[PDB]
Amino acid sequence: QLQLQESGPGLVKPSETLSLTCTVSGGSISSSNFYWGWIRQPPGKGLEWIASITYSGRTFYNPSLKSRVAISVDTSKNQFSLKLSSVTAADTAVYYCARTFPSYYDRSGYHYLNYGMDVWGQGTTVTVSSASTKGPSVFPLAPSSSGGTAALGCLVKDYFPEPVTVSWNSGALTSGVHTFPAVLQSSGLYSLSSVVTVPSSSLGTQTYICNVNHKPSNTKVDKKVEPKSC
Amino acid sequence: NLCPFGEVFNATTFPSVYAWERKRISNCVADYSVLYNSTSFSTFKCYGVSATKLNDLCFSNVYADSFVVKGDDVRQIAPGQTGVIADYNYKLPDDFTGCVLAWNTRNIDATQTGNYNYKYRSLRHGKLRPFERDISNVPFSPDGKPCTPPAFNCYWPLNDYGFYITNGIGYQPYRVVVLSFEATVCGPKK
Amino acid sequence: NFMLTQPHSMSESPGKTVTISCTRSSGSIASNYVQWYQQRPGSSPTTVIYEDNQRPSGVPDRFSGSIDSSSNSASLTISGLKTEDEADYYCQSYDSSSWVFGGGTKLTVLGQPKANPTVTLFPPSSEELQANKATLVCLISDFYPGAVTVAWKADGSPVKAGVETTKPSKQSNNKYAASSYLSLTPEQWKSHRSYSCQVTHEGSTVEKTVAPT
Ligand SMILES: *[C@@H]1O[C@H](CO)[C@@H](O[C@@H]2O[C@H](CO)[C@@H](O)[C@H](O)[C@H]2NC(C)=O)[C@H](O)[C@H]1NC(C)=O
Repeated sequence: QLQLQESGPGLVKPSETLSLTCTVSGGSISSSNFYWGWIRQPPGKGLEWIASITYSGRTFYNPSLKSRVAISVDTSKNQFSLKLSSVTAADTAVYYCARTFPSYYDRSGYHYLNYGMDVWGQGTTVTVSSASTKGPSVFPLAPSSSGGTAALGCLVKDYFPEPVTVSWNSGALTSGVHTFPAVLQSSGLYSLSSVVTVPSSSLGTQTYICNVNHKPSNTKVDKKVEPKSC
Repeated sequence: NLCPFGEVFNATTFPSVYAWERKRISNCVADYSVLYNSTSFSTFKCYGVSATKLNDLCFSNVYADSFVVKGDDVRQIAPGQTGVIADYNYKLPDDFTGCVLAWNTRNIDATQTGNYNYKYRSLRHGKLRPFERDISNVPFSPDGKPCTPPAFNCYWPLNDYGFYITNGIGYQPYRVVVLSFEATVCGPKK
Repeated sequence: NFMLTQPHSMSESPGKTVTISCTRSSGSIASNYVQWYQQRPGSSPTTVIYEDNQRPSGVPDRFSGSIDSSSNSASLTISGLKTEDEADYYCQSYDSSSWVFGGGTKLTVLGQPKANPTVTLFPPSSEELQANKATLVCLISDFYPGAVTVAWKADGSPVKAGVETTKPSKQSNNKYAASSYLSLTPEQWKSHRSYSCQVTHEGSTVEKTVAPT
């Protein structure tokens, strides 16, 4: 029940400094056995280790990133945090803050430390691009004639960068919800649509609201979806 | 006087992990060659403190903590692993300065016939805070739907290891000893 | 330092065991510990083997790890492989410079249903036409195998641009999902009676059609 949570900027502009922070929940960051570090995965490529730190201050870096990485601990706010400076366009990735297995001295005193990740985080998507953020344009996708159980939605037009998250009825509605991937358009921007297959018989009783949270523009939109007049 | 390590290690019945026991080790001198090169120890790992530099150190106390889990369940005695041996029975803390030891005891704690003495709580109400215990076998209702109204639902909290000399290593008894550290217990060569 | 060369893709039918052979290039294998992470699509990784062979809690029993030191290699082995395990898999080890991850083994199990899609086509709503845009939305869920061709119509004749189709992702019920978008003006939506989304999966076009008000 130690849980790791990433809080991140979404956009870092090119050859600036990525400002990342991992919020730790269910343990102490001042815990000497545990190393705490970051793993990235650029999209469609594989995983990669970046750095790790404990609150000895002892730090091991990837030496192909050691010129550009500083990783730092803030114990009063329970967090550890990553600076990645001098960013190329191929530093676009999903960054995973992570705890290691606990560091031990074995039979013969050989100190195994910082060696594989244990609790993973949720990720936050870091996008390196030159142009700036656009918040989405949320439109309801109303039902009509349904195939015995009706289906309704939220088109989330035109945003940069990913992710929007979309819940439904503020988290009440789980069953029938299937949120799709987002297209990469002709114009740099993204569009997804979230669907929920509802009951056919509830559309003048029951109140259906999608909840598009684009955190890279502070957009929540809690858009209501009601039917049509054919 | 002298510190009683062997008087936890070589004892001829251990506890279970539901009702594990502790023996305070105090005002004495503690030797660590006996712990370094005993090579029956199939898992022997020390967190924050080096086993080969325990000879050269002082501690306020040593607390021995001893039980039997099955041989699959031994790696649950680590800082920050979950599952019922960690969650409901012997939760090691994250800031544990100590050692975790185990050794294979299939020869001594497993009969052909069926050794059912050694036990494990698989079912509890909330998770267990570190260095805490529930010896009680008050029979575990499914969290609110109570037990003893007339035998409706309580799945009993303890289950038990049936240990056999004719299983593989997943279902084999491992005596597991934890020697937690914490200036009246020190070494030789120190 | 070293590399960890996984096979990029593997297949094995349900039930009978698979093995992912992650080979370390220079430096011998069991000097350092091997950990395996399962990543499913759209998901976090989860550690499933650690310290060459040991299992965390919640990881099924069939997930066994070993070290194969003849070809200097490291093996994740899954007996009884259910359709749960369609996932990426990554060995990771280290030396006295950094950690080297593996390249990903894309495990897929091949004896699974051939499902033609369930296509839900949406018209551009009134709240979008008054912003003076239109985007039809073709919503192609629950299919297998995971490629479709999504063609469009302008009454009876096709539409050759304005289409922004996705590339299919895997759903977490282990079938597939793709969307396709048809951005427009509001006049072009209103000046045909019928815009159709034709979704051809294994020669079985499932088509859907709308109309203006
Ligand atoms: C547990 O008991 C065994 C024997 O039953 C002890 O083993 C002996 O250890 C001494 C240590 O100097 C050796 O000289 C002997 O050769 C060992 N004998 C055998 C038969 O193994 C062992 O030390 C005891 N363990 C602890 C921790 O006290």
